[PDB]
Amino acid sequence: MPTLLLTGFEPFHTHPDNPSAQAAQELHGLELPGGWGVHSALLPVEPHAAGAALTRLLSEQDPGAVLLTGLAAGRPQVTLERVGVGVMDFQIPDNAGQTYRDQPIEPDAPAAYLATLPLRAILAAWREAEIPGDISNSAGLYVCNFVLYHALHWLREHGRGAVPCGFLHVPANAAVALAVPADRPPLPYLPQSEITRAVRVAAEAITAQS
Amino acid sequence: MPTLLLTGFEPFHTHPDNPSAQAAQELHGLELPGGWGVHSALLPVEPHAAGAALTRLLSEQDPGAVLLTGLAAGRPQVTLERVGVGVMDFQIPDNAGQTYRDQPIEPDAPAAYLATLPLRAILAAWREAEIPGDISNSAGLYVCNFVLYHALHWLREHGRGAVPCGFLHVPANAAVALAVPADRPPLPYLPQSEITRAVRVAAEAITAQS
Amino acid sequence: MPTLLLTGFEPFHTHPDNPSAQAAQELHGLELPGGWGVHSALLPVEPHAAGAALTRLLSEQDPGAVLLTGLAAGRPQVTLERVGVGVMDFQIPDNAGQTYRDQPIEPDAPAAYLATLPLRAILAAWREAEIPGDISNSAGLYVCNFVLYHALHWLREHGRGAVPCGFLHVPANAAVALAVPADRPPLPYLPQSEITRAVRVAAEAITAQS
Amino acid sequence: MPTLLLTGFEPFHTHPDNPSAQAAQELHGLELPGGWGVHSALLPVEPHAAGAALTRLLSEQDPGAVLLTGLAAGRPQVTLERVGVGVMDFQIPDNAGQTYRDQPIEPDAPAAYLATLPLRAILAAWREAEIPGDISNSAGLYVCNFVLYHALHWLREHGRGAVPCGFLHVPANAAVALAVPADRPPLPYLPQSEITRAVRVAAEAITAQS
Repeated sequence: MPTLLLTGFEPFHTHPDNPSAQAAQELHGLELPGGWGVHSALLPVEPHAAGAALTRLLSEQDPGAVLLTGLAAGRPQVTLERVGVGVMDFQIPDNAGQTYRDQPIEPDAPAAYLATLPLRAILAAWREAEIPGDISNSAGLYVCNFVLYHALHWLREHGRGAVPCGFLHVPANAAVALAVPADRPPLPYLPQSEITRAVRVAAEAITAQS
Repeated sequence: MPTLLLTGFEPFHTHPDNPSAQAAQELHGLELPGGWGVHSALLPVEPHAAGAALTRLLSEQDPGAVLLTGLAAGRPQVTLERVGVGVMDFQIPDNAGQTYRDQPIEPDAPAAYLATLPLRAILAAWREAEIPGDISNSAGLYVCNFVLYHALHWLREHGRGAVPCGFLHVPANAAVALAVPADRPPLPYLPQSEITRAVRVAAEAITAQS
Repeated sequence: MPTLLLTGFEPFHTHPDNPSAQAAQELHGLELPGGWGVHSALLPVEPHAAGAALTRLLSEQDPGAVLLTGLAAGRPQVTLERVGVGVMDFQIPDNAGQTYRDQPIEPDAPAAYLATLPLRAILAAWREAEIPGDISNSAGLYVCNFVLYHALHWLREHGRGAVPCGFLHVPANAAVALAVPADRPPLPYLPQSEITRAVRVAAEAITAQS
Repeated sequence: MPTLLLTGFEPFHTHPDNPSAQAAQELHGLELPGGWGVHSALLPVEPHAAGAALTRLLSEQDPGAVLLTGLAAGRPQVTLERVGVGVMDFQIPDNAGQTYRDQPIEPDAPAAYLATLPLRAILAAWREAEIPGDISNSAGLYVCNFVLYHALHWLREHGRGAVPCGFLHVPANAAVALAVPADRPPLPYLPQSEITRAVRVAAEAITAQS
């Protein structure tokens, strides 16, 4: 019965693909040690619909741990977000064409929530699997940071602050790098098999700790 | 009688110079339009002594606004920190040779404080002065972030949450860039005169807004 | 009578300004030690017209040294080009809207020409003036590299291979950095006064050596 | 009977591994469609021994095409070098602890040689295989560039200028990225399987064109 909720995002901006969606799709139903199972879902790149869908998932799936994933095109290695900040500030439109500027996510809620995943255990599991990675201390202020803040806040407000919950940003895959215009700098990337394996290793470390 | 407290840091790591120290030194005593005066101080690159020195400054000077500055070697343009995070995590030792790993700054305090400077007013004043700049959403977790969190927390706990307070990270100056080893990538830099002028423009925008 | 020919380029692409043009304009007529004078000219960002104009300048001005300058938006520090390659390969159109792909500049001419400026003397003069800088080993294959190859070839073919000749790429100035779209990474930049001073220091080192 | 000579380099600097060595080792003896076979060798990261070993290989194997490979720690994607420059200028010591400063490789030889591989055919084959990549216009001036210049010069001087010959720089693999010190910026990297596959695809495109 213990469920790890794994989310990814749909493609956005000029990206034809989203490696976080591909990773979540491949890992859905994965049996992890200790009776744990992965339940995957895809979130839209739009904060209002994504929050609504994530609230339903958190309520209906009642997960023992939450691993939110997303694309960070430009980063060379998988990273774990240390903190979700309660602000929406979009450098590019979301998939509804909307932008927010210095917008508080919630009136009268914390300025931030620290991720509650076992960060150092994941890093060590990654290194053990020969996967380079690190902790990131800003998730941006786009939809990825939004769902990290949204999940941590919902969990805390429903007395489930003990449920380990965090964010895993993944590099571009080959498809994302190949779609970059010729006049722009080339992107660091990883084969999707590498990205999916990093998300799997992280999922396995989370449930082993929990 | 209204005082803008302006701080910089001493040199650290392999840096022979700190442009934030040079800027604070040059701007000390600057008369600003609203009857405001700059009061400058230099902080050590060590969290305990820096916090102790900053508390004394906040207490003794009772400033109408607080502008903390520091070096961000590698950034190309002046930036304003949006958020101070209540964690110390040092990638390099401080000037006492100490490191911290995932250390909370304060038990039973907020995970973060948002800066209360007029961020968009400063950006606009910078642009008017032909200075490129932006908002940063992570100050790191070294001593610069520490004093941002510390100042915002002290102000809040002493009923002075309304005092605008934030952090301005500055690029390397020429001296910092010239000291980079020949095998390492070259640093973006600005002449100290450009750095100091950006700090001045920001201070002027802060007090104009009050 | 000894003349240092100093060239810059007009604005191109999305750049409103070109710091190499501003530097050449400010330094025109500068008297250097040993009877040397700077003669400046502005070249169009189009290889056919630029080569024609540079040939006329080389023929008519009969310079004792040639310092070609241009913008390298993205580089943090002034650099000296070590080599001009005999190929035109444009990642962006020139100012006539033209592109070239793997195009040899000259049939049956050298694959490249090494710059003949006193590279290490300039670097040392820069460091003496507290200016960070280095040698670059690719000028790109756009119009800047083209005029470097064109000048070195013309000089060699007219028995003037001994005339020191090279290329100085300069960072963005403030105007170039300010015009970058908000969704793109920020550019390293230098105040124009810093750029112009670096070109001046280089010009002074060249003629002092010659 | 037609032989593609494939070379890689031993580990150097602080790198525990060299993905170019791993790729050449795995691909040795590969049968290619046109009756072509890969012959692999590993070169030392030292110009004199590397040149001596490469001359012997060019002489003894008499290859129909030459693919030189090496590590470019920091680049995000495989690249093809357009040009080898006749200069040694080492930012780090070679494996004998030696450095060169502005050193011509050969007196009375061309300043550079353009690579004679079918560059656009390789790029297209890479893209078909979903591998991001590009042409590079500087190989550096370390030992990789040296062997590119050396091979192109030897071939030309022995009447074998028609033999397609060039350089393929590869990103860090996981092992190289994992060995980066914690205080330094993280490296873009690729799994060795991705690197080796890119080298294979390039070799296949070279021999398909002949």
